[PDB]
Amino acid sequence: KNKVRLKRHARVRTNLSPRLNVYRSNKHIYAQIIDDNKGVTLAQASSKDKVELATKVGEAIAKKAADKGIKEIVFDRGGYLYHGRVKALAEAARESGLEF
Amino acid sequence: MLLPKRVKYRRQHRPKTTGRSKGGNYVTFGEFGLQATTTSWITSRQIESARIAMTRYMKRGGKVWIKIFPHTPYTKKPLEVRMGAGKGAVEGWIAVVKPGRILFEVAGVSEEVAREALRLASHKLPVKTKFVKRE
Amino acid sequence: AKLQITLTRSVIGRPETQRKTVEALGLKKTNSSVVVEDNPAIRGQINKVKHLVTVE
Amino acid sequence: MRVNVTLACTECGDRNYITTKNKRNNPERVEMKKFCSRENKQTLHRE
Amino acid sequence: ASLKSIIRQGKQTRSDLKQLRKSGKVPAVVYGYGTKNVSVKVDEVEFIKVIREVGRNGVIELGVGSKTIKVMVADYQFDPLKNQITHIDFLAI
Amino acid sequence: SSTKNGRDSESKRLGAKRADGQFVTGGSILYRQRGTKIYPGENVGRGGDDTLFAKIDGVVKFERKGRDKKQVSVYAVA
RNA sequence: GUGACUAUAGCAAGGAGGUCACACCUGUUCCCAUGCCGAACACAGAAGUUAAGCUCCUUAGCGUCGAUGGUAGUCGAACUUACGUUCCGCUAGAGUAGAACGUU
RNA sequence: CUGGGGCGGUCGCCUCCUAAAAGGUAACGGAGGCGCUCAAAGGUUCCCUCAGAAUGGUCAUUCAUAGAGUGUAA
RNA sequence: UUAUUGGAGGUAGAGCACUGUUUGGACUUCAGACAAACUCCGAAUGCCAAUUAAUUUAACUUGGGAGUCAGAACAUGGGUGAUAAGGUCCGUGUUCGAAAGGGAAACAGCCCAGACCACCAGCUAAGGUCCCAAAAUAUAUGUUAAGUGGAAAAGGAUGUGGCGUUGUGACACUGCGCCGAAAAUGUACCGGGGCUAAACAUAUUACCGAAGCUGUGGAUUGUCCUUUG
Repeated sequence: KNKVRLKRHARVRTNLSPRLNVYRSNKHIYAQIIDDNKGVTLAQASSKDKVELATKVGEAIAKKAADKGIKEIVFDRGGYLYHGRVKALAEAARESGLEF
Repeated sequence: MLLPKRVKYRRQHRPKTTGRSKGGNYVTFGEFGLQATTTSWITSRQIESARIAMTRYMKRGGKVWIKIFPHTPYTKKPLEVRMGAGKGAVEGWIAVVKPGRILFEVAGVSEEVAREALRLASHKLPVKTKFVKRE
Repeated sequence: AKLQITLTRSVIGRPETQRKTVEALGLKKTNSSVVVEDNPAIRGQINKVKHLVTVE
Repeated sequence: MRVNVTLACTECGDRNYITTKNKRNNPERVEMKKFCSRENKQTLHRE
Repeated sequence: ASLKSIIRQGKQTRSDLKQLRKSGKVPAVVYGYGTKNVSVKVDEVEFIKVIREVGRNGVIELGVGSKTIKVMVADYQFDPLKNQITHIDFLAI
Repeated sequence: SSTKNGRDSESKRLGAKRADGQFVTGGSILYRQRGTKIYPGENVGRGGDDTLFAKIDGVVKFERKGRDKKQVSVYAVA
């Protein structure tokens, strides 16, 4: 799937992009806000730090960004579908204070 | 006599006759051959005459390869007409031969029968030639 | 100011860019002679028109 | 074959947005949602 | 077999090569382990009567560094309209 | 023996319109093309009709996109 | 994970490496799902397995990179009709590299 | 218009070639088309990947950088 | 204009990786070819810039007044024609047009060279140096016997020289010659006489040769102010 999840992500990322990029797994979710003109990361969030934990990771990434002084973002669904887990990952950062 | 079976374009600009030969300069299919030493257009009708001479001389014993093929159709206009009013009708098919190309190759024959056959061929082709043997 | 360059052939019947080069060297008439400090870029002008000049 | 139709705001203001339709494949009085700029609003158009 | 070849040095202009070819010399190039691309000249007949002796895929001692290195003949160009070899490739080992 | 040929079309002035290293304005056309022989880089708009134009005022630069595809970007001067 | 680079970055082959991650695998309860099928997308997951996917290594068969030297081709002269000098400099083919580097 | 004129052909627009690697470039030079068509064949968000060669009895599998398709010529 | 750099682009060439044409083998495949409308490739040049350095004299805008819209030859890249035409139609440069002077015998377009005027001055360019006709019967070395030089092919051939490989003969390049070579007023395809060097090829020496350049005088415009000269 990742050999084709990556293809849908490269399809996504032709118009879009700082990034708030994601990565699902069988049990974990790897969120991270990344610059896209230096390759630099700005914040961090993982699952080992299925929707309760999606809200957990969303809150974590949002409060880390709040410590890091950045508000307005662009959300990359990374080629996954915007639904359920990634749905909640988007609706946690808005509810933690952020711009989508 | 010889001609391609399909051509995409009946009418073509005529090939460059000035320069040297780019490919087919070394005996490949056989032992002996006739190398060209002068540029011209060889028509299918005279390619065939040279082949007939070479074939009948060897008793139809040895093997021959006609290394050149006429791909290019030259046109001509009718008897007594003025210039213009379109390009003419296909007269025949020609190959362009430049200094160094190997017109015919033979094998299955000693040097002397092959030499006389190739000599008797070179008199029906509008170019000068010489006798060549594989390296 | 090395490179004493003299115009020794005419420019009648020479291409026009060549006529431009020799005038940009400052050679007015035939047998005229300009002194010009040897550059790496003034030398490239006396190769466009090597046949019509004499250098020394 | 194609008619050269003329749309006309249902409510207010009329006869803008010329287009063309296909009569045999649309033998009906077509309808659109266009910007009636007279009354500065999205509104229906006919004909 | 034994061959002596002296280096050609400088930029080989057009006239220079056309002088070496209307004299009886064949330009050559050498390379392989330890050779390091000495552009050389060889006798246009001596090479014939050495390679026709040692055969096509033989072994040849040349004037490489004024010493022998057991060279090969990778490729060779051949102006056929005069039957004259035009360039040789000596692949060392 | 008349002929059924001869007619052609008006040639449409097509291709590069600025130079690699040149200062361009905010809406200048950088290249004209059918299809995409050169894709739009950064701050380059790939307008309709497939023409490539600049957006900001800057210096133009033809780069490549890996192998077999090249792009045009525009930069800020100084 | 995630970016940058012209595959010297790929293919193809042999070889090991496990639930710590990544996987496949349990199933349709749940949100959602096929113009039929939880095959897919997605949801609830603990078994079980290193076979496959896959990270890591060997390989120069296939692709890709590719000199030095020579040749063709011409820019400009200069004789005359195809050469001669100057100068740039091909493709092809071999010497070769090469099983990638790499930012956060 | 016209390799005298008449007869024949043509006349506006598009895509190639000639055209000489910027653009431009003629002939009664070599090839084709146009005088429309879509209310979804437009917009937008998502999802997917073709042609063909074989193994079988529309299907399935594999091989496959594109040889498909792109309303309509190139 | 040139040097340095960056660039776009698909011509020459080349190649068969795609579309087509094709030759010989073996049962898709190995070798070999072809292309204006074929491209895995790909120049030299030309073009665009830097707001990139050294020389040089333009560039542009605004206005007044125009003529031009029958072009030609040669060199090179092509189409058409028949790789005919002093043909025709395009790109590229030059000369004529609107250009006199020297050479090509004479000869708008070929080569040299751009006339302000005068001189019974000098140096040279193309081209030349036995006489017509100014200047070498020059110097060194070789070739050619046909008057080749001073017109023409396939093809032929113990012409003659050079170098080369061969076991006295044979061949591979080769330079120069021979035959093929018949037309209409009068030799009549060196301008003529004549030429065996006064031909050819190569290599240093001289000299001749223009209205070019220089020398001397003069006439006009200009621009620096050496220094209103």
